[PDB]
This record gives sequence, C-alpha cells and structure tokens, in this order.
Amino acid sequence: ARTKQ
Amino acid sequence: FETIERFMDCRIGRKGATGATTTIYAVEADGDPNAGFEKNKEPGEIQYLIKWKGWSHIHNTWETEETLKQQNVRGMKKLDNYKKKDQ
Amino acid sequence: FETIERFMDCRIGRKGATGATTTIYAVEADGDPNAGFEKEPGEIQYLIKWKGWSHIHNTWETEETLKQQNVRGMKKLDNYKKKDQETKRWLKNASPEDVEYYNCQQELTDDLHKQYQIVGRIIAHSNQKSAAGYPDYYCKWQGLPYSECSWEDGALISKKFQACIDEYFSRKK
Amino acid sequence: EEFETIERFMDCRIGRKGATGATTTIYAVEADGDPNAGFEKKEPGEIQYLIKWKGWSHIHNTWETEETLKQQNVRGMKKLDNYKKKDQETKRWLKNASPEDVEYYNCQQELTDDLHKQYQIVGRIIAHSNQKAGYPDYYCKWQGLPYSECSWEDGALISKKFQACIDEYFSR
Repeated sequence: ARTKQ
Repeated sequence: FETIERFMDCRIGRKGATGATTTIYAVEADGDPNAGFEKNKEPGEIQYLIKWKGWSHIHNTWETEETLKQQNVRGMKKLDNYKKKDQ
Repeated sequence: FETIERFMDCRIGRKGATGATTTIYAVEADGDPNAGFEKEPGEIQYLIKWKGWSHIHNTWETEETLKQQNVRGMKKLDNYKKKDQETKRWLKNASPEDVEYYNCQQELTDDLHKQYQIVGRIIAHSNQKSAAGYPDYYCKWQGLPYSECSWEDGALISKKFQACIDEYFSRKK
Repeated sequence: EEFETIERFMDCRIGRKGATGATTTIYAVEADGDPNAGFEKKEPGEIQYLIKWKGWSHIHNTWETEETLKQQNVRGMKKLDNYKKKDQETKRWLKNASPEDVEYYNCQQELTDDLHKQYQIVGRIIAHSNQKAGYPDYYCKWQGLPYSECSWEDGALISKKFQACIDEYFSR
C-alpha cells in the first residue's frame, strides 16, 4: 500500500 | 515427527511470515504474508527456506530458529552448518 | 523526504495544478485540476517520476512546490533546465525534416512513458487485506522489466485494472 | 576527487572473473574483444551487474562486481542492495511460476532487452562541436529515448560505427 494519499 | 532435508534459501522478512502460510500453494491461495516487506517494518527476522524430508519442494516453508525450535524437527545440525558463512 | 528520480515531461498549466491531485488515478477519480487549461495564464510545471514510487504515482510539480517539499534531487532540476535549453538552441534552425523527426520521435517516447502507468500483469497478492477487504497486488508494468514490478494498493488498482485482477485469480486452475 | 555513481542496474550475469569494467563497453568489445567471451564452456564464476552510469549514455555501460564498485568508490551503492534483494526475490518466484507465466516473463524480458539495446545506437546526430583533438564531438539522439537524453559523444568513435548517421546529418 501507499499512494499519494 | 518432521526432519529437515535441506536449507534452500535465507532472508530477512516480516516477523511471523513463516510456516504453513508460506507454501507456494498457500501463498498463491491466500497471498504472501511477507508481502511488501522491507527492513523498516519492525518484524525483521532471519528466515530460512527449509525443504522437508518426505515432502517435495512445493511443501517447503520459511521458518526461523525459534520456529524450528518449538516444532522439534530433527536435523538442526543442518542449521548450525547453514549459519555458516564468512567473508 | 522524497527524491526526484526522473523528469518525465514539461508543461505549462493552471497555477495550483500540481501535487497529489495531479496523478492519473486522482485525476481519473476527480478530474484534472488543470482541467481545460488553455485563456488561463500559467506556470512551468514538471512531470516527475519519484524514487521508490511507480510511474503511476508521478505528479506535476513546479520548481517551487519542489523546493517547498524539501525533496532531494533538486540538482536534477538544473541539469534538466540546462539540457532543455541546449536542445532548443540546437534546434532553432533545423530542417523542417529535423523538426518532423523530433516531433515524431518524441511522440513515440511520450506514448511509451504512459504505458509504465498501466498494469500489463498482476503476478502475486498479499495475505493481509485492507479494512475494506482489498489485498495489495504485485504489478508488472507495461513497458518495464520485472525488476520494476511493485506492490500497489488493492483499492487503487481495482479502480482501473480489475481485469488484470480478475484474470489473475482466474489463472488459478 | 571524482567518482562515478551508478544510476540504474541494467542486467546481471554470471561471468568470467575479471570480465568487468572498461573493457566491457560495447565499443571496446567491438574494438578489441569480449573478456567474457568463452566463459563456462569449466572455470570460476562471478555474479556481475550491468551498470548505467549517471552522466554517460548507455553506450558506456559496463559490467561490474559488488567489489569493483566498492574498490572504485562509486556512489549509489545503496541501490545495489535494492537490486539484489529483487533479483533473488524473482529468481525465486521462477521455480514455481506456472509455464503460462514463465512464458510471459520470457517474452517481456526478451522485448525489454531489445529496448535496452537501442539506447546504445545513434538514431540521429543533431548537433556537432567545432573544436576538433582530430575529430568533432557529436550531439546524439539515441533510439528509443527522449531528446532529453541526447549526449555529446566523442567523434572518432561514433564514426567507427555510425558514419552513416554523420554522413547523413550533413545537409549540403
């Protein structure tokens, strides 16, 4: 996970 | 029961990402438990890919000294010898 | 503290059309902050590919936002600019032929880069699931070697590559 | 007070000991020979990585050892632990990947590799220097890459394999 929030 | 036939690989992976849940059929079934790991999550364990006697490679799992410890698999000698690398 | 890995593209768009809101997944889910740019007076914005983030996470950024974020790699903004200048000066007066090439041979790369943003294939998933029930997916990107594969958010992916997902689990038998 | 720094890990192979470095540049191989040429046809192996150097065009990649790198003080070696981890991470996935997946993996890597090979061939020289130590330096547009990756390259060489491009250039 981890996007550009 | 249960002896070790050979240590196939070694690695640093999520604490707990060991055992039954790490067989290829289990990974493919319910996902890899080491998924996403990387040294900054605080599980960090040394894990050995331990092929078992009496089972073909698809059954090989990732264990830890502590995990081998409490299952009481024979062949620990192998561990010692595997912990054998210098520079 | 983030790091500028590569300068993918250069544009001029609405002031404020930078950052997270400028990713393709954010744009698809919410529209382009640079929407239908143009009367609008603009800013010089750079499309940047980040260290340890897939191309799907690129974002447009101005020399200012960059500095405002303390990102590392600023050196790169200078070379890029110095290089961009070198190119122009050298292509001020070139055959129209020289120019056709440049525009074709640049539309090729332009289109190529976009591919990195699309999942050509999902090759494994996580044993742990979001609270929403989504696992993460190891994605193989169009145009890039498996050394470039990566784990992407389950929910993120599902919004646009549910096929690859569907076809990943379908492949189990 | 110099030191190149590795930008991208391009490939890794098992190869002859010492068949790394300067003499492994595509144009050295071409010029002289390939130090890794006979390999395992018995003799000692050495896992080597193919490096893309910051500041140089792919035409200058070279093969290297986890050591030669250290033994040279290159920066970016934190990238080497990322790569290694990844390669094993996949060499692993291999032994168990269904044939349907191993085939895809092969087709993709096949392609990918050809891509990585274009980068080394001049597509069009777009500019030229007029300070000859006997040849002009040429600004080159590499196939498969942006103009943002044009790079001045020594004349003399270029000519050795890309005269057609410079003879072309040439309007007049």
